[PDB]
Amino acid sequence: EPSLLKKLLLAP
Amino acid sequence: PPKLCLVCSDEASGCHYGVLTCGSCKVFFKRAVEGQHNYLCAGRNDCIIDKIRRKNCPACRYRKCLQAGMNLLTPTLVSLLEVIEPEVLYAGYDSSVPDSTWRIMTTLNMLGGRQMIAAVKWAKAIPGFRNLHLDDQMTLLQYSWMSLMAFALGWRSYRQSSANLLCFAPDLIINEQRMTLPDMYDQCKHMLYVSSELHRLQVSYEEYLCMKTLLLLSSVPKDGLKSQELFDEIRMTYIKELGKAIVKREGNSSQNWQRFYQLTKLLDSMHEVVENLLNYCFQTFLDKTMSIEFPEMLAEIITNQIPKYSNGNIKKLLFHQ
Amino acid sequence: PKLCLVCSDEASGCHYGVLTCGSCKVFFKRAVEGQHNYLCAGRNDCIIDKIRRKNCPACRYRKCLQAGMNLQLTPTLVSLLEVIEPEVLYAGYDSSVPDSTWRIMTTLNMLGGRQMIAAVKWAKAIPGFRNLHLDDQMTLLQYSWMSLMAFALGWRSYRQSSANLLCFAPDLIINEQRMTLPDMYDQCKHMLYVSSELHRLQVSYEEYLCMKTLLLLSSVPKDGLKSQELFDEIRMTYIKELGKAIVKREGNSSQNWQRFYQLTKLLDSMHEVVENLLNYCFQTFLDKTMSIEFPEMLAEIITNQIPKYSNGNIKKLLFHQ
DNA sequence: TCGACGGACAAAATGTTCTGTA
DNA sequence: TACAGAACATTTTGTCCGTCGA
Ligand SMILES: C[C@@H]1C[C@H]2[C@@H]3C[C@H](F)C4=CC(=O)C=C[C@]4(C)[C@@]3(F)[C@@H](O)C[C@]2(C)[C@@]1(OC(=O)c1ccco1)C(=O)SCF
Ligand SMILES: C[C@@H]1C[C@H]2[C@@H]3C[C@H](F)C4=CC(=O)C=C[C@]4(C)[C@@]3(F)[C@@H](O)C[C@]2(C)[C@@]1(OC(=O)c1ccco1)C(=O)SCF
Ligand SMILES: [Zn+2]
Ligand SMILES: [Zn+2]
Ligand SMILES: [Zn+2]
Ligand SMILES: [Zn+2]
Repeated sequence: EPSLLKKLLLAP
Repeated sequence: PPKLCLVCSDEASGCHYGVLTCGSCKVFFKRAVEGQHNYLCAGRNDCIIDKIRRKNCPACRYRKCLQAGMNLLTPTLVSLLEVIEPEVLYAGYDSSVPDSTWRIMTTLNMLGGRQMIAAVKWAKAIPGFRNLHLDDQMTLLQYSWMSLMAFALGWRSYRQSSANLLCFAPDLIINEQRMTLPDMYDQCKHMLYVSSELHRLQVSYEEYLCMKTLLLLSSVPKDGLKSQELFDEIRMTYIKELGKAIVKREGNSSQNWQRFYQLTKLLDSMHEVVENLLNYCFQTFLDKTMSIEFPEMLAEIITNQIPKYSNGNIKKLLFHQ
Repeated sequence: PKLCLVCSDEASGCHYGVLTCGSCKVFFKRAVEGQHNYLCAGRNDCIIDKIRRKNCPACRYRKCLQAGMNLQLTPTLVSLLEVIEPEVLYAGYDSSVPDSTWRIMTTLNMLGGRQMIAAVKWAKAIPGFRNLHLDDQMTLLQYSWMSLMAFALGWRSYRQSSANLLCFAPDLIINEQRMTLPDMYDQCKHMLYVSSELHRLQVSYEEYLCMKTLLLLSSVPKDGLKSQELFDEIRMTYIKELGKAIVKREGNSSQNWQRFYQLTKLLDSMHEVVENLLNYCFQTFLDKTMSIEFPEMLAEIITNQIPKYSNGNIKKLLFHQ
């Protein structure tokens, strides 16, 4: 956890 | 002082077909109209029509004829959408090897996974998107991913040929003979609706980029989003921006409203396209006996989406009712 | 089938180190010998295909270098269907007075009633149909009337022109421009599907004659017909007859096979095209606000039909699934 | 023998001038 | 004076078919 989408979303 | 052709900007001869055009654009128009010509654009429906490049795109020259009205630095929101538009990916397909239904679908699922990794980057670059809540940002990408990828597939397939073919990647194009075999006839009919509609409508690059952004803002949760008021403002910003693209495309055509009707009617029909594509996707994913592979990126989305479409936890946003 | 590595046209040889066709060979030789400071109206990535290779000489020359260039009466069953084919009826429309949404829809209803007069007579003359019981005859025409008229409309439009038209009568053709207005938009999308597929498939007249017959035999009662055993031999015979027409086209067993698949998929998709044309016909018939007039011939069928769709009393036949 | 040059011819696409008519 | 279609014309592309080299 979390999803790879969540991980990729907050990754600046 | 030299009066210029409103089509190619070459010394005009007079007021030909209502517009102050030069002798050459005047005869080009009369030929293209009565020659009932089917001109296909090699670019993205917005080639520069000037004295040197008027011979280049006749599809665009006939559009700049109609946008003039013939008959018998400061970056704009859409200029940003162009700049953030993702680079086209390769399937890495071994085309010099025998093909399979499983092999093509697995390859395509893997390509769609890379496309999602790109569409998330593209999404963050949309002014306003990173301004919504994270649970909304994820929901928008989860709801509109097939919509995004199929709309982009339609553009890639539109651009690649006038023939019915699905240009998934430069190295994975499925020709009409292959898409009509029973193994993939029905799935290809939905993906082909997009490229044929973009074709019919002569959708310009500006109109396309705006519609693609609106596809990201086309579906919301049944009980709304967390930053719903901001979402509505952003959605309405890009509808105003699509209208600006239609004004640029039509120019003096008078059919700006009619154009908007058709493009928004297409934006609406994308829900039906996606609903069909998703049904094959979920069905295949859950079918263990098929044993087709799906990437970790997509399989997480699909698994966290299947019990949401069935539970009516989606509010499909439509322009037309 | 060697492909030109520049425009994908059938290659003629290995010209200037690259497998290219005749045209790209001489274009390349000209683009280096001539000073040719070619300009791109697009974004320097225009698609170079056989039809659009003339378009961007800058991208074509760019692509050339990127590739590597450098220096007995016996009547047939089908011929009976051809002879029994009814002659095209005129709408009785007057282009003289202005166009109207009421005038168009109502004139088409009157034309459809007159066309239903010939639809019944044409059915009587079908080898085998005259053998069926009177209520199976009257019911088969009731279940599949919209199927016949829409398929014949699709056929008339396909034969009329390569353009997106709807050819209801020789004196009443609704061009693309007119059917994209909201009053006609959604319903015309379904009427146009038929001609869209007839063009795509290049359907022959003998293929059309068998297909139109298979459409009259495409919808039976959910509790079966009275002359059901007889019905199954007639239907089977016309399926075989369709295959005879497909053979008269190419002759390659796999080509012939996929052609049958595609044509049967078309006959199948017709149930969905009828489904959507009935929905708008029933909405305009039951709406007192509408005022669109239906002739006594068509109104009689519509009154009988609406409670049959509400009671699921129909067993739509499908070649696939 | 085979296959690719390139000129000669040809076709297609585009442009200019001429002439009829308000 | 003007603009529209025709007449003439130019430019750009594409085909045929020898000749000739490996
Ligand atoms: C019908 C589904 C939908 C397919 C996806 C459509 C999407 F537009 C897309 C575009 C691409 O450029 C690459 C991949 C996807 C994301 C997609 F094509 C693939 O995942 C495969 C999907 C799910 C789908 O495709 C087919 O049947 C299909 C396409 C060509 C032949 O068969 C599948 O369900 S395959 C198993 F999921
Ligand atoms: C949607 C309905 C269906 C239309 C008929 C379809 C049929 F195939 C047909 C073919 C013809 O060659 C001539 C007439 C009919 C029988 C038909 F076109 C008409 O009567 C009109 C029908 C009922 C229909 O069409 C339209 O929406 C329509 C056609 C043009 C614009 O809208 C109507 O319901 S008209 C409302 F009465
Ligand atoms: Zn001009
Ligand atoms: Zn163009
Ligand atoms: Zn070529
Ligand atoms: Zn170009």
